[PDB]
Amino acid sequence: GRLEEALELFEEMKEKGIVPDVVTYTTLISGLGKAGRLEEALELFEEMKEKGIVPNVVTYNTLISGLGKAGRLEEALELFEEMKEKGIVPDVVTYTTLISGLGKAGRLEEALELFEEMKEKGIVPNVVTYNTLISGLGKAGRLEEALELFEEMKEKGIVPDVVTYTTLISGLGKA
Ligand SMILES: [Ca+2]
Repeated sequence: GRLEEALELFEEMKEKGIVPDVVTYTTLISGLGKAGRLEEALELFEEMKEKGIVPNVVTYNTLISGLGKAGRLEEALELFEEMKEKGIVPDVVTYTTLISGLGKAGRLEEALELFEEMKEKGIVPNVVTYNTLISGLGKAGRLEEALELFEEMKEKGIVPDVVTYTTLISGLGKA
């Protein structure tokens, strides 16, 4: 968490002409991320790309997660499509974040399309994903799809939790 010291060292090595690499950039972006200094993280990301250092799934996850937590879904989505253009395969954390973000933003139909997509690519959904979708579907009256998803997660052995049930029972209750 001694991030200000980390950044000084970063500059220093650059002044000395010791070339930073992906672990350097990732550690810093990741740190800046956790500290909520997202814009500085993104500036570093730009610079890294300008220098030809190739980012990887950890870098993208951090930024997408930070952007998602901040409601900045359009930029998150831009990064998501970029990492795919570069052959950097998204992971469960990536999808879970976006589906969350899109859910929170009530962009439910888009959340469901990402869900469809992640299964095509063989990324396995987990309880947070199913919860987000089932909650979103339930809040919107769409109870039969909610129940389809509920049945599906049980088939896959993704075990539902209290919020899952509470949502569906709520929906079935006042509907
Ligand atoms: Ca782009």
